[PDB]
Amino acid sequence: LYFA
Amino acid sequence: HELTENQKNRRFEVSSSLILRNHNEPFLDRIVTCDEKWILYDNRHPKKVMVTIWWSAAGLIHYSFLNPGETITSEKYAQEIDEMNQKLQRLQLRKGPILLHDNARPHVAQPTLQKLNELGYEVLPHPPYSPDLLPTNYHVFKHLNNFLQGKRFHNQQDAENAFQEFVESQSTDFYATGINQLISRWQKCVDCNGSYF
Ligand SMILES: [Mg+2]
Repeated sequence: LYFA
Repeated sequence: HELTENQKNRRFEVSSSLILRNHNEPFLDRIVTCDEKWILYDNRHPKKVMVTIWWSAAGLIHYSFLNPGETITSEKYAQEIDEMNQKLQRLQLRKGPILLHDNARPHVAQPTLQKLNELGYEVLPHPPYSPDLLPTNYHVFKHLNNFLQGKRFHNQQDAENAFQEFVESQSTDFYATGINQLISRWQKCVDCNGSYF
C-alpha cells in the first residue's frame, strides 16, 4: 500500500 | 556521456548485485529516493529554480525549492534529510529506510553521512553517470518535463505552483511504478554489459  | 570501460563495469557490478540482493531479500519497499533538478522559468541568464524531491513506492515524502540566501552544501542537504525523515515518520504511521541518491558532492560528504548514520539510513550502491538507474530522474523528472512543456513562469512562486499541481495530479500508484522499474532496468544494464540500454 501507499501513503494515506 | 560516453561511458568508459571502468564506468560500464561499475554499472554492471552494481546492477547485477542489486538484482540478486532484491531476489534474496526484497527491499524495494524500503527505498527512499531523490534527485535535484533545475526547473527553467521559460520552457518553450535564463531564470531557474532548483527543486529536490524525495519519495518512495508508497508516495511523495518531501520536496523543497532552493531559496535566496541558501547554498547547495552538505550542511544544507543534511538539514533536508532530517526534515524529510520527519515527514516519512508521519507518513509511515518496519525495517529501516534505504536511500538511493546520486554522487553529487553534498550527498557523499559530511555532515550528510553522519546524519544518515544517526537516523538509521542505509545508502544503496549507485554507479556514476547513471541517471537511467536513478528513479527520480528516469521516472519523476521525465513526466515533469512532459508537464512543463512549454509553460512560462514569471517568478519562483509560479514555478512552485506548477510543480505543486504536477505532484497533486499524480495517481496513488505513480510512485510505485518508478521504484518497481528498477529491477527491469538493472537487468537491461546487465544485458547490455554495463552500457546504456
Ligand atoms: Mg543528480
